Amino acid sequence: EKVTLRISIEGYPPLYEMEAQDNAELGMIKPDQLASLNQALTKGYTYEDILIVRFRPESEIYWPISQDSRNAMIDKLSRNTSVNFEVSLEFKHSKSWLVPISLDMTIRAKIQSALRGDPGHPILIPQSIPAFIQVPNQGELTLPTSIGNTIIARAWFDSLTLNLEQGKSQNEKMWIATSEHPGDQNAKLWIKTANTTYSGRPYLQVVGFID
Ligand SMILES: [Pt+2]
Ligand SMILES: [Pt+2]
Ligand SMILES: [Pt+2]
Ligand SMILES: [Pt+2]
Ligand SMILES: [Pt+2]
Repeated sequence: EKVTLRISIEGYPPLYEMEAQDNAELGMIKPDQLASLNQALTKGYTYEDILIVRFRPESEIYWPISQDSRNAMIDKLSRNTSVNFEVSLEFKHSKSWLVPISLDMTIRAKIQSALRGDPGHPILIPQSIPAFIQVPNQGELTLPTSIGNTIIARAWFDSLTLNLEQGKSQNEKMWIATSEHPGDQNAKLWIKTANTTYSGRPYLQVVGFID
Protein backbone atom coordinates (compact mmCIF):
# COMPACT_ATOMS: atom_id res chain seq x y z
CA GLU A 1 0.00 0.00 0.00
CA LYS A 2 1.36 3.46 -0.87
CA VAL A 3 0.10 7.01 -0.36
CA THR A 4 1.62 10.24 -1.61
CA LEU A 5 0.49 13.77 -0.89
CA ARG A 6 1.60 16.78 -2.89
CA ILE A 7 0.79 20.42 -2.23
CA SER A 8 1.63 23.16 -4.69
CA ILE A 9 0.76 26.33 -6.53
CA GLU A 10 -0.51 24.90 -9.81
CA GLY A 11 2.07 25.06 -12.59
CA TYR A 12 5.13 24.90 -10.34
CA PRO A 13 7.28 22.41 -8.34
CA PRO A 14 5.37 21.39 -5.16
CA LEU A 15 5.92 23.25 -1.90
CA TYR A 16 5.43 19.95 -0.10
CA GLU A 17 5.86 16.28 -0.99
CA MET A 18 5.34 13.41 1.42
CA GLU A 19 5.10 9.65 1.11
CA ALA A 20 3.35 7.27 3.50
CA GLN A 21 4.59 3.68 3.83
CA ASP A 22 0.39 4.23 7.90
CA ASN A 23 2.82 4.43 9.56
CA ALA A 24 3.38 1.80 10.69
CA GLU A 25 1.63 -1.04 12.51
CA LEU A 26 -0.10 -4.33 11.55
CA GLY A 27 -3.62 -3.03 12.18
CA MET A 28 -5.25 -0.50 9.88
CA ILE A 29 -7.08 1.35 12.69
CA LYS A 30 -7.48 1.47 16.49
CA PRO A 31 -10.62 -0.48 17.25
CA ASP A 32 -12.02 2.02 19.73
CA GLN A 33 -11.55 4.69 17.06
CA LEU A 34 -14.38 3.40 14.87
CA ALA A 35 -16.73 3.02 17.83
CA SER A 36 -15.96 6.58 18.90
CA LEU A 37 -16.30 7.75 15.30
CA ASN A 38 -19.51 5.78 14.60
CA GLN A 39 -21.05 7.10 17.78
CA ALA A 40 -20.04 10.72 17.09
CA LEU A 41 -22.08 10.93 13.84
CA THR A 42 -25.20 10.40 15.98
CA LYS A 43 -20.53 3.32 7.10
CA GLY A 44 -20.93 -0.45 7.12
CA TYR A 45 -17.16 -0.81 6.93
CA THR A 46 -15.05 -2.79 9.41
CA TYR A 47 -11.64 -2.18 11.04
CA GLU A 48 -9.87 -3.98 8.17
CA ASP A 49 -11.39 -1.43 5.78
CA ILE A 50 -10.33 1.80 7.48
CA LEU A 51 -6.81 3.11 6.95
CA ILE A 52 -5.30 5.87 9.03
CA VAL A 53 -2.75 7.55 6.80
CA ARG A 54 -0.18 9.80 8.45
CA PHE A 55 2.08 12.21 6.64
CA ARG A 56 5.22 13.65 8.14
CA PRO A 57 4.55 17.38 7.93
CA GLU A 58 8.05 18.38 6.85
CA SER A 59 8.49 17.95 3.08
CA GLU A 60 10.54 14.84 2.29
CA ILE A 61 12.97 16.62 -0.02
CA TYR A 62 14.27 20.18 -0.21
CA TRP A 63 12.33 22.57 -2.41
CA PRO A 64 14.19 22.25 -5.70
CA ILE A 65 12.55 25.22 -7.45
CA SER A 66 14.79 27.57 -9.43
CA GLN A 67 14.91 31.20 -8.31
CA ASP A 68 13.51 32.27 -11.70
CA SER A 69 10.54 29.88 -11.58
CA ARG A 70 9.99 31.02 -8.01
CA ASN A 71 10.06 34.67 -9.15
CA ALA A 72 7.64 33.83 -11.97
CA MET A 73 5.26 32.21 -9.49
CA ILE A 74 5.22 35.28 -7.26
CA ASP A 75 4.68 37.62 -10.22
CA LYS A 76 1.67 35.59 -11.36
CA LEU A 77 0.05 36.44 -8.04
CA SER A 78 0.76 40.14 -8.77
CA ARG A 79 -1.90 40.12 -11.48
CA ASN A 80 -4.81 37.60 -11.33
CA THR A 81 -6.30 34.06 -11.31
CA SER A 82 -4.10 31.35 -9.74
CA VAL A 83 -5.10 28.12 -7.93
CA ASN A 84 -3.68 26.09 -5.04
CA PHE A 85 -3.19 22.43 -5.87
CA GLU A 86 -3.01 19.19 -3.99
CA VAL A 87 -3.14 15.51 -4.74
CA SER A 88 -3.56 12.14 -2.98
CA LEU A 89 -2.30 8.95 -4.64
CA GLU A 90 -2.83 5.27 -3.81
CA PHE A 91 -1.11 3.03 -4.08
CA LYS A 92 -3.53 3.97 -9.27
CA HIS A 93 -6.30 5.86 -7.48
CA SER A 94 -5.79 9.61 -7.32
CA LYS A 95 -7.64 12.85 -6.80
CA SER A 96 -6.52 16.42 -7.18
CA TRP A 97 -8.28 19.39 -5.66
CA LEU A 98 -8.04 22.93 -6.96
CA VAL A 99 -8.56 25.77 -4.51
CA PRO A 100 -8.76 29.30 -5.94
CA ILE A 101 -6.45 31.89 -4.35
CA SER A 102 -8.53 34.94 -3.45
CA LEU A 103 -8.33 37.99 -5.69
CA ASP A 104 -8.14 39.96 -2.44
CA MET A 105 -4.76 41.68 -2.74
CA THR A 106 -3.91 42.06 0.99
CA ILE A 107 -3.87 38.27 1.19
CA ARG A 108 -2.28 37.69 -2.24
CA ALA A 109 0.45 39.92 -0.84
CA LYS A 110 0.62 37.59 2.16
CA ILE A 111 1.17 34.53 -0.03
CA GLN A 112 3.73 36.45 -2.09
CA SER A 113 5.64 37.35 1.06
CA ALA A 114 5.47 33.78 2.36
CA LEU A 115 6.76 32.50 -0.97
CA ARG A 116 9.64 34.99 -0.64
CA GLY A 117 10.38 33.40 2.73
CA ASP A 118 9.62 36.29 5.11
CA PRO A 119 9.47 35.38 8.81
CA GLY A 120 5.92 35.31 10.17
CA HIS A 121 4.09 34.47 6.94
CA PRO A 122 2.15 31.21 6.64
CA ILE A 123 0.21 30.18 3.55
CA LEU A 124 -3.36 29.45 4.49
CA ILE A 125 -4.99 27.08 2.04
CA PRO A 126 -8.51 26.99 3.49
CA GLN A 127 -10.85 24.01 3.13
CA SER A 128 -8.38 22.19 0.92
CA ILE A 129 -7.76 18.67 2.20
CA PRO A 130 -10.37 16.10 3.27
CA ALA A 131 -9.88 14.43 6.65
CA PHE A 132 -11.78 11.51 5.13
CA ILE A 133 -11.42 10.04 1.64
CA GLN A 134 -12.76 6.96 -0.09
CA VAL A 135 -10.63 4.73 -2.29
CA PRO A 136 -12.40 2.34 -4.69
CA ASN A 137 -11.41 -0.58 -6.93
CA GLN A 138 -11.63 1.44 -10.16
CA GLY A 139 -11.37 5.16 -10.88
CA GLU A 140 -10.30 8.24 -8.95
CA LEU A 141 -10.83 8.68 -5.19
CA THR A 142 -14.18 9.90 -3.88
CA LEU A 143 -15.61 11.91 -0.99
CA PRO A 144 -17.87 10.36 1.67
CA THR A 145 -20.56 13.01 1.09
CA SER A 146 -22.58 11.51 3.95
CA ILE A 147 -19.83 12.35 6.46
CA GLY A 148 -19.38 15.78 4.90
CA ASN A 149 -23.01 16.91 4.95
CA THR A 150 -23.15 16.10 8.70
CA ILE A 151 -20.08 18.14 9.71
CA ILE A 152 -21.79 21.50 9.14
CA ALA A 153 -12.59 21.96 -2.57
CA ARG A 154 -15.46 21.28 -0.14
CA ALA A 155 -16.98 22.92 2.96
CA TRP A 156 -16.08 20.16 5.43
CA PHE A 157 -12.45 19.89 4.28
CA ASP A 158 -9.55 20.51 6.63
CA SER A 159 -7.55 23.69 6.12
CA LEU A 160 -3.84 23.73 5.38
CA THR A 161 -1.13 26.08 6.60
CA LEU A 162 2.34 26.07 5.04
CA ASN A 163 5.58 27.63 6.30
CA LEU A 164 9.10 27.92 4.93
CA GLU A 165 11.82 26.93 7.34
CA GLN A 166 13.58 30.14 8.43
CA GLY A 167 17.35 30.59 8.66
CA LYS A 168 18.48 27.87 6.25
CA SER A 169 20.72 28.12 3.18
CA GLN A 170 19.16 28.79 -0.23
CA ASN A 171 19.64 25.16 -1.25
CA GLU A 172 17.85 24.00 1.85
CA LYS A 173 14.29 25.22 1.59
CA MET A 174 11.73 23.26 3.57
CA TRP A 175 8.03 23.84 3.62
CA ILE A 176 6.34 22.54 6.76
CA ALA A 177 2.65 21.70 6.58
CA THR A 178 0.01 21.90 9.30
CA SER A 179 -3.66 20.98 9.17
CA GLU A 180 -6.81 21.74 11.03
CA HIS A 181 -10.53 21.04 11.06
CA PRO A 182 -13.29 23.53 10.33
CA GLY A 183 -15.33 24.58 13.36
CA ASP A 184 -14.60 22.58 16.51
CA GLN A 185 -11.13 21.08 16.12
CA ASN A 186 -11.82 18.95 19.18
CA ALA A 187 -14.97 17.30 17.86
CA LYS A 188 -15.30 13.59 18.60
CA LEU A 189 -15.91 12.95 14.90
CA TRP A 190 -12.25 13.78 14.28
CA ILE A 191 -10.01 10.76 14.67
CA LYS A 192 -7.34 12.35 16.86
CA THR A 193 -3.98 12.65 15.11
CA ALA A 194 -0.56 11.65 16.42
CA ASN A 195 2.72 13.54 16.65
CA THR A 196 6.10 12.41 15.36
CA THR A 197 8.76 10.80 17.54
CA TYR A 198 11.63 12.40 15.62
CA SER A 199 10.41 16.00 15.35
CA GLY A 200 7.50 16.35 17.76
CA ARG A 201 5.18 17.71 15.08
CA PRO A 202 1.63 16.63 14.19
CA TYR A 203 1.09 14.22 11.32
CA LEU A 204 -1.01 15.30 8.38
CA GLN A 205 -3.87 12.85 8.59
CA VAL A 206 -6.46 11.41 6.24
CA VAL A 207 -8.76 8.49 7.03
CA GLY A 208 -9.27 6.26 4.03
CA PHE A 209 -12.20 3.95 3.42
CA ILE A 210 -11.17 1.03 1.22
CA ASP A 211 -13.30 -1.02 -1.18
PT1 LIG B 1 -2.84 -6.08 8.29
PT1 LIG C 1 -5.06 -4.99 10.98
PT1 LIG D 1 2.79 40.56 5.83
PT1 LIG E 1 14.62 21.97 7.35
PT1 LIG F 1 7.73 24.77 14.73
